[PDB]
Amino acid sequence: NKQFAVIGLGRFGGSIVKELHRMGHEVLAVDINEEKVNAYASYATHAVIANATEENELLSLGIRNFEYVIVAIGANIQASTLTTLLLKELDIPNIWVKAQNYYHHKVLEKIGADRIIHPEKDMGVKIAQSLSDENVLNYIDLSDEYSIVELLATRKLDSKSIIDLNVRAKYGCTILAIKHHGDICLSPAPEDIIREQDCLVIMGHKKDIKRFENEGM
Amino acid sequence: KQFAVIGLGRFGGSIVKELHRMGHEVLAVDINEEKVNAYASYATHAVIANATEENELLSLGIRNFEYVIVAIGANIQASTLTTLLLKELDIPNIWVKAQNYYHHKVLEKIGADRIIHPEKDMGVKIAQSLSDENVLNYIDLSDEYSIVELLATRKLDSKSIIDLNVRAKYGCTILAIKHHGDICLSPAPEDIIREQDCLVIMGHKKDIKRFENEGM
Amino acid sequence: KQFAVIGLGRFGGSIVKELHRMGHEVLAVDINEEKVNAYASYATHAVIANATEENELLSLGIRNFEYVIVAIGANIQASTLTTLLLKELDIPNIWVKAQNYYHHKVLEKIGADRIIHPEKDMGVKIAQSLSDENVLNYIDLSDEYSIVELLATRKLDSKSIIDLNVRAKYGCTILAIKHHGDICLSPAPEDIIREQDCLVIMGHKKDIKRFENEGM
Amino acid sequence: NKQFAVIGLGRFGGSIVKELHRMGHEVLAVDINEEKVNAYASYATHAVIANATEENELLSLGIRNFEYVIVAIGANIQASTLTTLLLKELDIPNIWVKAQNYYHHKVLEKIGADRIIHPEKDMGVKIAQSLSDENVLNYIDLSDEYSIVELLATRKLDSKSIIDLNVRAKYGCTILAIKHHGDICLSPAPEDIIREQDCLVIMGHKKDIKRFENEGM
Ligand SMILES: Nc1ncnc2c1ncn2[C@@H]1O[C@H](COP(=O)(O)OP(=O)(O)OP(=O)(O)O)[C@@H](O)[C@H]1O
Ligand SMILES: Nc1ncnc2c1ncn2[C@@H]1O[C@H](COP(=O)(O)OP(=O)(O)OP(=O)(O)O)[C@@H](O)[C@H]1O
Ligand SMILES: Nc1ncnc2c1ncn2[C@@H]1O[C@H](COP(=O)(O)OP(=O)(O)OP(=O)(O)O)[C@@H](O)[C@H]1O
Ligand SMILES: Nc1ncnc2c1ncn2[C@@H]1O[C@H](COP(=O)(O)OP(=O)(O)OP(=O)(O)O)[C@@H](O)[C@H]1O
Repeated sequence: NKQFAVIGLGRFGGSIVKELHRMGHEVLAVDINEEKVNAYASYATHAVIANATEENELLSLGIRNFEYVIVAIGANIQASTLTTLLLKELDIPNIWVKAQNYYHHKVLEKIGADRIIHPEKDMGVKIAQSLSDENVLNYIDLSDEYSIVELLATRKLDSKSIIDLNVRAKYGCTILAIKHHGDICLSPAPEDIIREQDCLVIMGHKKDIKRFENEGM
Repeated sequence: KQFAVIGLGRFGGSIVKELHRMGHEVLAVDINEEKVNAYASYATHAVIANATEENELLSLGIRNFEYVIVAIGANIQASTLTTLLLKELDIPNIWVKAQNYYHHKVLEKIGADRIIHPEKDMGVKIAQSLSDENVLNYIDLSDEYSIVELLATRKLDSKSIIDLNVRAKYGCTILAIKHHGDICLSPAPEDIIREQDCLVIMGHKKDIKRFENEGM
Repeated sequence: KQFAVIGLGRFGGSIVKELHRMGHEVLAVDINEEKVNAYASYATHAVIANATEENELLSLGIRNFEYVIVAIGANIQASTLTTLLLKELDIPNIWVKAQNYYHHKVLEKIGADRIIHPEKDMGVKIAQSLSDENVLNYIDLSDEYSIVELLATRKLDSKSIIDLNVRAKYGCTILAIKHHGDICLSPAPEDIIREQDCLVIMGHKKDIKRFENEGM
Repeated sequence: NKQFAVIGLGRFGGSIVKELHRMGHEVLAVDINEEKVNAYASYATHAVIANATEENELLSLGIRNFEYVIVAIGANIQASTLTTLLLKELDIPNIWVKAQNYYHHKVLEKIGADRIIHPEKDMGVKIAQSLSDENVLNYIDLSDEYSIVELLATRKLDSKSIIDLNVRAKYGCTILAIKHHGDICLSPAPEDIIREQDCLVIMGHKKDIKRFENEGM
C-alpha cells in the first residue's frame, strides 16, 4: 500500500509512529538516541538507530523507499533543516516536518519541505480559546470567519427546545448535534430536549456564535 | 478574569501569546531569564521565578489567579511539585502539560484539574492525515461519530451534491463546501463541487471511510 | 560603502581587520564578548550581539549596511538563521561563509548573495603546491586556462628568454621574471633567468605542466 | 610516488587529503576523532585514528616514511605545536603547518616548521579586496607592488576596443586576457571587442591598476 518513515521519536514523532502502527501501516522509526529506538521497537513496524543528517546512514535505511517521511525534530533546528534538505535532495515525494518557530518554518519552506507543522503553537491557540471562553469544549475552523464549535450547555439551556430557542433564524447559525449523558443525536429535529452539561454542536460565523454564547448562555 | 502561564515553552509561550492577543490578563512565569525577557512584550507581565519554591510563587501573588497553566512538559519533577503547590494554595483551575502516561498519573493524583498531551494529541491527528491523504482536518464528537474535512479528488469534479448523495447512500451529511476560498455553509442540493474543494462531511467514522473508498 | 562583519572568526576577523586598515566603515559583531573587545581597536565599531535574534540585529541598525558578511562557519544553525534574517531585512549584499556542501545548499536556497569556502579553496591551492613543488602560486582564469608563478630550477639557471621559448614551443607566454627581488614585467627576449627566480607563465593548464616536465 | 600525510582532518586538512587523493597521490589521513577518519576513509589512500601528540602512535603510522606531512590543526595550539615538534624531531623533510594567529606562527617558526599557512587570514584579505573594490573578481600578487588582477567589465567598457582604450601607453599596465560569454582570448591582439560583464585580466603596478579602475571604469 503506502510506506511511512518517522525520523525523530519525540513526543510528537513517537505519537505518529505509534498511531500509524496501531492503524497497521508500514512505519520505520528512526532516532539517533539508542534508548528511544529500543522503546518504540514494539510500537513500530521497524526501529533503527541512525543519524538522519548523515547521508550514507539515511541510504542504509533505504529512505528512498518511502512515500512519506516525517521529520519530528523540533528542538534542534540544525538537525531538522539538514535532514529535510537530504530528503528533498533524495527525491522523497512527501516530506512533513515539525518546526520550532517562525524562522525555522522559513528555512524549511525554502528547502522544499512539503508540509510544515507547529503542533505546540496550534494546540496552544486552541487551548487558549477554551480557557478564555469556558463554554467552548472543542472546535474546528472551516475558514478564518466560519467555524464549527462544540459547546458545554449551561443551566441557561436546561430543558430547553430547538424549535423554541432557535439559532438559524435568530443568530444565523445551525445546531448539528446534541450529546445527553453520552447518547448522541445527529441532525436533531426540533423540538429536542437539551439538558445542562449537554454537548451542543453549533455551526456558523465565528462572531455569530459568540453572540449566541453571550445572549443565549 | 486572570491567567498565569508557568513555563514559557513552545506550548506555554503560545498560550500566553494568544491569551494576550485576545487581551486578557496573563502572567508569564519562567525560571529562565532569557525566556521571560522574550515574552515580556507578549504578556500582560513577565517574571523570573522558580515555580517549585513556595515563597517565590507567593511573591507573584499566584493566589490572585483564576486559571494557572503549568506548561512544563520535559521536567516531571518541576511540573509535579509546581502543580502540588498550586493545589495546596487553593487555585481553582490548574491546567498542566504532561510528558507521558506516568506523568499524567502523578498529576491526576495530586489534583490537576485538566491534563493535556499537546504532542500525543497532535500526533494522532497528523497520523490520520498521513494515512488517509484525503482528510485535511477533523474533530471527534465521540469515539464513533466525527466531523471530517476532506479534500475533493477528481472523482468528484463537477459533481452535484444531491446527485452524489452522502445522506441516503452512506448515512452521512455534507455540511459545507469551499471552492476557491468561497464558503457555502449548509449547502442546498444541487451544488457544484470542483476538484480540490474542501468538503465537510459528518456522521459515523466507519461510514465516512466507506464513502472515501467508494465515492472518492 | 558600509560593511558589517558578523562573526569575528579567523576569517571574519581578518575581513574586519583588513577593511578597517583600508579605512572603510566596518561594524564588528560577535556574540562572544571577548571577541568584540579584541577587535574593538581594529574596527570602526564593535558590538556584542546575537545575530540570530531579530531585535538585536535591528538595534545595530543592520538595514544601514550595503554589505553584510556572515563569517560563522562552524555553527550551521547560527549561520543559516542570521543570513535568513538579513535577506528578510532586505540587505543588498549578503556574503556568507559555508562549512560544507550541504551548508552551502541551505544558504543558496535562503538567498545568500555570495557563498565562500575559505578553507576548501585554500586547501586545493596548497595541495597543488605540495604535489607540484615548482608552483609557488597561481590564479585560474577558467577551468582550462591559468596563470602560474613558478620557482626556477637549476634547469633554467642563466637561460635566455628567446632561447628557451614557450611562445612557440608550448603555446604559453612568460609574463614576468623576479630575480633577487627585482621585477621585470612583460620581459623582452633575451633576458637572463637565474635559479630560484620567480617565473610567471600563462596558458593552458596541461600545456604549462608539459613545460614543467620537459623544461624544468 | 611522493608520499603525503595529512594530520588533522579539518575543513582545511580534509580538503588537502581530498584533493591530493583526487590527483591520485599517496595520502595518509590522520585524526584523533574517529568519526572524522571514517568520513575521509573513501577520500584517502588511508585513514587512521591516531593522537598525533603521542610519539609511539606516530611511529605506528610509520610517519618517518613520509616526504611531506601537513598539520592542519588550527584551533588547538597545544596539539599543533607538539605534533610539529615531534615531526621535526623525527626528521621529516617537509612539515607544513596551519597556524591560528601571529603567536602560534611564532611558536611554529621556532620549532622548525618548514612552511606555515594562515588559510583564513589570507582568504580574508583577498575577499576584503573584492568587497571594497566591487570590480576585482580575483587577483594574484607578484610582489608587494606589482599584481595581476581579474576585473569585471562595467558598461563603461561595453563594445570598446583594445588599442582604442589602451593601457600599455596610458596607464603602464598590460591586458592579458578577455573572457566573453565563457570564450577565452589569451594574449589578445588589438583591436578586440570587450562586452559588459567580460572578465578583463590586467597586469602592472597595484596603484596603476586602481587608477585605470577609477578613470577607465
Ligand atoms: N540527527 C538525528 N536523527 C534522528 N533523530 C534525531 C536526530 N537528532 C535528534 N533526534 C531525535 O529526534 C527526536 C526529536 O526530539 P527533539 O528533542 O530534538 O525535541 P522535540 O521535537 O521538541 O520533542 P517533542 O516532540 O516532544 O516536542 C529525539 O528523540 C531526538 O533524539
Ligand atoms: N522550576 C521551573 N519553574 C518555572 N518554569 C520552569 C521551571 N523549570 C523549567 N521551566 C521552564 O518551563 C518551560 C518548560 O519547558 P520544558 O522545556 O522543560 O519542556 P516542554 O514544556 O515540553 O517544551 P515545549 O512546550 O516547547 O514542548 C521551559 O521554558 C523551562 O525553562
Ligand atoms: N549568533 C551570533 N551572533 C554573532 N556572532 C556569533 C554568533 N554565533 C557565533 N558567533 C561568532 O561567530 C563565530 C562563529 O564561527 P566559527 O568561529 O565557530 O569559526 P569558523 O567560521 O568555522 O572558522 P574561523 O574561526 O577560522 O573563522 C565565532 O567567532 C562566534 O563567536
Ligand atoms: N592532537 C590531535 N591528534 C590528532 N588529531 C587531532 C588532534 N587535534 C585535533 N585533531 C583533529 O584535527 C582537526 C583539526 O581541526 P582544528 O579543529 O582543531 O581547528 P581548525 O584547524 O580551525 O579546523 P578547520 O580546518 O575547519 O579550519 C580536527 O578534526 C581534530 O579532530
